[PDB]
Amino acid sequence: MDFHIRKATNSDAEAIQHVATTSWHHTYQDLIPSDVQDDFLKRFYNVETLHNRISATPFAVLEQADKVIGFANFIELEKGKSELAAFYLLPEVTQRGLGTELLEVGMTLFHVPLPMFVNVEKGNETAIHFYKAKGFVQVEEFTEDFYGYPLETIRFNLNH
Amino acid sequence: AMDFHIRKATNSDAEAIQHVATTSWHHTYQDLIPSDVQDDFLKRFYNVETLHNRISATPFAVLEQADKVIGFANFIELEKGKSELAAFYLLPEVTQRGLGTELLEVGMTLFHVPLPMFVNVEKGNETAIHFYKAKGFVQVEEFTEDFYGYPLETIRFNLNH
Repeated sequence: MDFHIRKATNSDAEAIQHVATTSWHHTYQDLIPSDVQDDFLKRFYNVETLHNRISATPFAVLEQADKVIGFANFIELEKGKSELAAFYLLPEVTQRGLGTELLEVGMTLFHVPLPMFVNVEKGNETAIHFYKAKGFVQVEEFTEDFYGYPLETIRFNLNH
Repeated sequence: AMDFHIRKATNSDAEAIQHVATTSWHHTYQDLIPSDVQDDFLKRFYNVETLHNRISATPFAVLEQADKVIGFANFIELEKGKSELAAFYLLPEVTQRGLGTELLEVGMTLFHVPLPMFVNVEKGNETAIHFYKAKGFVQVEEFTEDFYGYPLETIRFNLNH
């Protein structure tokens, strides 16, 4: 089936909320209590906050069958460096080369500078594998206090 | 008066943030806590490596003027759509100029920080207390912190407008 990657608009807020919520509930199921996940999702992925985020910094969406199935948020950090601030696919659309397209095409659309950094929860083996497969390399590792919970995080960069 | 910027912290800012925290601590806690004890806290939470991690993982804003970081704020999540101002420091030299108001308000914008936001303040820090009350913060709790065996009378405030 054909897919398209495109710049996001404010209208995409509900779809982005859904992708993030579905992905969180699936990936964090053994890593973070549900009530904490939902608190974060309600705080950062409510529609109002998403309008502000989408307006402030570049989001790309992956769409297929007229449905947004993935999204990426790129943020410029300082001269010549950027952060992959958010990157999610629905679990149903993984392992099909689409994450690679979202990343590479999103970076083109927004002329994203390299190095680009990403924080990844150390427990998300699927995400760790993906970033390593795309050529990301570890720079730092630390434990985040996330709602009072330890979240072990690996920070990677991509520079080619 | 001069131009100033409020912006997100970067890893490079770690040394300057350490300096602001250290200068502010030594000034405001001078009659309360010995400096060697203050310095142990600063070593634990404001060493450069820990700051790199905190800057990567959590909302950190800096106030910059004449090319120097002169203040910073760190905002952390609480449950139920609440926030905490986990750190809010200005150099003693840049207080009373309207700059803390900007750091707080613009810092909140940059990171989409929701109200209510809570902050803990030492009871005898008349300057900080006046600042929070002036911005419309309201006391909601009172407690004594054990700080390396020293009592620190603390007032907890929040802002919700």
